[PDB]
Amino acid sequence: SGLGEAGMSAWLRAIGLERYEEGLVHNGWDDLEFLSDITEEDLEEAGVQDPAHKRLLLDTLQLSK
Repeated sequence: SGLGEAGMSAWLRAIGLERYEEGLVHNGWDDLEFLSDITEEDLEEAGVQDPAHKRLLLDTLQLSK
């Protein structure tokens, strides 16, 4: 019931920010489906309290849908 072992892994690779993966995965963003609705303030909840990091995710959203 789980053939992936990644989810948003390769997703963060498109922008080179997978380092924050575990940061959002251990908060409740492991689901790329839900992360697709993540807000700007939600990123800081996973440890993404950076400007270049906050603007990256938003761009990575529309990128890989």
